[PDB]
Amino acid sequence: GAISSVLNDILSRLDPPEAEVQIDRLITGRLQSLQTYVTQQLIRAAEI
Amino acid sequence: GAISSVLNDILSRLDPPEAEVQIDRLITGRLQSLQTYVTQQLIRAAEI
Amino acid sequence: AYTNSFTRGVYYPDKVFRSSVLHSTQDLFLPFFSNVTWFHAIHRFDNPVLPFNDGVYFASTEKSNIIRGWIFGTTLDSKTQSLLIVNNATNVVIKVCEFQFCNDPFLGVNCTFEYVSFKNLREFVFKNIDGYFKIYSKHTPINLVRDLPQGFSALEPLVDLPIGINITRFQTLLALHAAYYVGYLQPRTFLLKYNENGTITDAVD
Amino acid sequence: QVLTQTPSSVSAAVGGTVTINCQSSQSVNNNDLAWYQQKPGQPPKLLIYFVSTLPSGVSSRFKGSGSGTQFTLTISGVQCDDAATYYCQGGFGCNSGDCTAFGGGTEVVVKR
Amino acid sequence: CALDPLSETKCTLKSFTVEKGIYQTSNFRVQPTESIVRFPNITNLCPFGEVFNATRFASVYAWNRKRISNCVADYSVLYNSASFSTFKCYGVSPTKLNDLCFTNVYADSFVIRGDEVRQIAPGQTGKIADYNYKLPDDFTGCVIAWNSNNLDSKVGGNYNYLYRLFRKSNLKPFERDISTEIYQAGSTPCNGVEGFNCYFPLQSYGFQPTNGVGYQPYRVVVLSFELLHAPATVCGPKKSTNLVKNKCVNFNFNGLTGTGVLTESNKKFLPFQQFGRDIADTTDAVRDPQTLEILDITPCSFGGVSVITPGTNTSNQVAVLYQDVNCTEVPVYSTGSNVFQTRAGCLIGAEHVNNSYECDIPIGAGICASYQT
Amino acid sequence: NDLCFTNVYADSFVIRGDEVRQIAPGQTGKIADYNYKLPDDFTGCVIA
Amino acid sequence: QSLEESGGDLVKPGASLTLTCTASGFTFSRYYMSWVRQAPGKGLQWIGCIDNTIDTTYYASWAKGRFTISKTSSTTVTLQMTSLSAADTATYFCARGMVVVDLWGPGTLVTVSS
Ligand SMILES: *[C@@H]1O[C@H](CO)[C@@H](O)[C@H](O)[C@H]1NC(C)=O
Ligand SMILES: *[C@@H]1O[C@H](CO)[C@@H](O)[C@H](O)[C@H]1NC(C)=O
Ligand SMILES: *[C@@H]1O[C@H](CO)[C@@H](O)[C@H](O)[C@H]1NC(C)=O
Ligand SMILES: *[C@@H]1O[C@H](CO)[C@@H](O)[C@H](O)[C@H]1NC(C)=O
Ligand SMILES: *[C@@H]1O[C@H](CO)[C@@H](O)[C@H](O)[C@H]1NC(C)=O
Ligand SMILES: *[C@@H]1O[C@H](CO)[C@@H](O)[C@H](O)[C@H]1NC(C)=O
Ligand SMILES: *[C@@H]1O[C@H](CO)[C@@H](O)[C@H](O)[C@H]1NC(C)=O
Repeated sequence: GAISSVLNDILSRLDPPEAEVQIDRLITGRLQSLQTYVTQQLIRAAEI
Repeated sequence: GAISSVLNDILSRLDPPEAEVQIDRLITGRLQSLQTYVTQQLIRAAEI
Repeated sequence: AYTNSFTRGVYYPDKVFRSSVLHSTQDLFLPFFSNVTWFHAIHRFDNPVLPFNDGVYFASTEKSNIIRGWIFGTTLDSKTQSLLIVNNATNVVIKVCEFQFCNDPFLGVNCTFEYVSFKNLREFVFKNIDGYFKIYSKHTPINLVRDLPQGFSALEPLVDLPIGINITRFQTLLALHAAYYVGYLQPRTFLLKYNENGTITDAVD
Repeated sequence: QVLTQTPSSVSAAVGGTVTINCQSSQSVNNNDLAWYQQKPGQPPKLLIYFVSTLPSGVSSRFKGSGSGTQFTLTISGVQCDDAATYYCQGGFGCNSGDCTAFGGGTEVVVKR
Repeated sequence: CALDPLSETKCTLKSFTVEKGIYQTSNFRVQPTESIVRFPNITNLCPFGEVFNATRFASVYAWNRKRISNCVADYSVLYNSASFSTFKCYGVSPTKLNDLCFTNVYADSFVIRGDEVRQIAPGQTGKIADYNYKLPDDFTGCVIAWNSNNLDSKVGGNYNYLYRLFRKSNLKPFERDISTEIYQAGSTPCNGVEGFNCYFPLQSYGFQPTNGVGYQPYRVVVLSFELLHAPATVCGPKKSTNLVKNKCVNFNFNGLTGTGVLTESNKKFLPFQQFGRDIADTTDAVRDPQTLEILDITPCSFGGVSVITPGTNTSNQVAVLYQDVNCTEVPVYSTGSNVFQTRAGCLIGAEHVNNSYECDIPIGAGICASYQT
Repeated sequence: NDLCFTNVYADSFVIRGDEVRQIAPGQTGKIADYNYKLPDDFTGCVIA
Repeated sequence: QSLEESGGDLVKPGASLTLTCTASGFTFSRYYMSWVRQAPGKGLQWIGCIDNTIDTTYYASWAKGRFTISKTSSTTVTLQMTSLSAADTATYFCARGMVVVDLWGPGTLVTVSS
């Protein structure tokens, strides 16, 4: 849901407040992805 | 991302027009933390 | 001549009491085990001007209190407003007035703000953060005349006078009818160890 | 919203001091009263604004007093060239009593 | 759902029949008994009036700044007045500022023109926001702007206040630049006074009374506050009431604005330290401002509530269990004739039996309750 | 050198020295009103 | 810095008329403006005003819906009139400012007769 998937491209073309909000959306998404990764890894590591 | 990490400084000192969104951000964050805690605890309780 | 300041230079970051808590605080402190400039005042011997560099740790050990004041200014030569500190028996004097001083000003034996408040080692840390001039102190007794001994005594804040004037240079005042050490502060995270009484008995950088 | 110019007609001498009273039905908005001198056949020129503040480039003879509901103008003297109708321009907290209003005329005659 | 504990068990279980067992129905937290408010006692009247009512404030680039201390923080008197056209506090709300009270206040005033009021805000881009004054992206304070045509503006050009049209770089928040040094652009060849692509960075503002709203003198005072860790010196016009000890209460000690019970504190505070904290960074002590004493804020007693009943097929009689609460503070249940105390908590409705039987409804801490003659 | 445009129009003509101000946007005169009129939203550079 | 009005002529009652004041040396996007009328034997009264952001809303109470003000371009502002009557005869000056004014144009009279 952010403007772009590339952090540097968000840094450019954007004044710093909108940079904060869009990067916050991107961090929420990537942190959700990483939490899903570590949770699936915890479950798969319990299986292993 | 909330202006404060204590409920009282948010509920006081803010009017609902923006207190709603600040409190919602804090609720989302703390609910994510509690969900992480209970999922980790469920994995650990399966281990135990 | 240089010196090895072992552990001293650790002070309470904030007035929050913590009991039996290892609270790690990132703040402008004195790095542990760092070389320190040694200065002389006896015999002649005079005091030079040293930069501030985001805080200076001033540890002067005196018998008859030769140290008598501090100077903190970007010019400190009446060019612009500069912090002026004079420690006197009657009272403590803090001014901001512009004064012209010589290269070696000796003491006989516009103002914006104002304030009035070798067995001896008076430790001090002067720093400017958020436009706040913070002063700490410690008057622990020492019995080693050669150098500061190994150990740890924390520093308690005294005055938080908000000068509002940037400080980049630093000078010390003496008395003429006695060494003093000058360190520098740089951003380093620490891990303070609080005691049951509320004093920081130990710390690691 | 209508501002009353009491008296409607004022007569004064060259060396005689001039006073006038402009009353507002409602309180003005943050001292927004103005005054303009309307010579015949030509749009009025500014003489005093915000009750007492003097514009740049006008003679040092007009001084204003009063605030709120009642205001007054005082002129030290006349050089026979100030024979014009004065309009007290009453700024209002707008959307109440219209948005702004103009009063009646007050011309000054000099007897010679 | 709240007629009696059996009704609450029926509602939570979403069934008209309740099987034998112990079901958690709610949480019993002892509600506060009263309100206590304490802070420094009527130290002095604040000069906040002189901040706005002063004859003159400085320009935008060289903005003045006043510091508020030893004050009474009478805030809502400014909010109620209608003369303040713009009062959009971003970090806080101006109607609740009297409730809280802060460490220090910066009241810095600078007159910008009209629509440029929206230029000063957390995270804004413009001429003023970039070259004269930038507010931090995380700003907690008020912005008090109002029309100031009657004094600042004058006919023929009000050139007193100025601004930096050209700057080599952006602005760090709350930084004041008064260099006013000539700036060169392009090939930067103007090492002297005047040259091509070389002009004074300060062009005078123009205010005329015959100007529109968007280009009008709009005097701005932006108050700023900092979080409460150091002792607070500015606090609002609130009535102070006698504190209570060992009694649960809503407390407002220097703006803490939390609830709890205030036991006596055996911990010794060093004189400079004001507030206290736990191992997990929660308030566990406070120095009362009027009386310099320490009183541990242990939390108001709370715990789960479990209804211990046999099946409705057996009987409608229930015995509640206030977990982890000493039986003294329970009443703040109708069957108060028999009250039992145990490590699990206040077990109300059941009478202790010296004999021992096989466990039926596990209460906890090694005791089990059953329905028996 | 850091901005991009879809197209650029170069308009060349000859005027005398005091008529330069006429080519400046938001100006009046014989040249500006009868010879070469420029938009008030003009985005570009005038060279002489 | 000058203003000049145009559009004053004899027009029968009930017919629309267009007035226009033009700014010379400055654009009608920074300096406030107002529209005023002065009858030959009656006091001065204001009708409309608009500058910067949309400000056309402020109209005289007696003016009602038959009075509108709009700026066709940056330097010219036009005035539209409807339902002309014999009581609408006055001199039309293009004022410069809401509460405080600096200088106006000479003023074009608009007489209404049949
Ligand atoms: C700085 O202190 C270190 C301590 O190990 C020492 O080795 C070094 O020589 C000192 N710097 C000098 C003397 O310039
Ligand atoms: C705290 O200080 C007191 C008073 O000096 C002393 O008796 C005690 O030993 C100290 N330490 C602790 C852990 O209480
Ligand atoms: C009033 O304020 C002072 C401030 O030092 C406080 O110590 C004192 O207890 C208060 N006294 C009364 C009578 O309220
Ligand atoms: C300024 O003074 C007036 C005097 O009438 C007063 O009403 C007003 O509250 C004062 N303003 C402030 C900000 O204190
Ligand atoms: C329901 O309660 C009755 C009471 O007589 C009891 O005997 C019976 O066992 C209970 N039913 C079940 C299914 O446990
Ligand atoms: C209150 O009850 C608790 C258990 O809930 C117990 O530990 C404590 O000793 C009791 N207090 C007294 C004064 O008996
Ligand atoms: C149970 O035994 C205890 C311990 O001897 C005694 O205090 C109590 O009276 C007895 N009876 C009951 C009904 O608790």
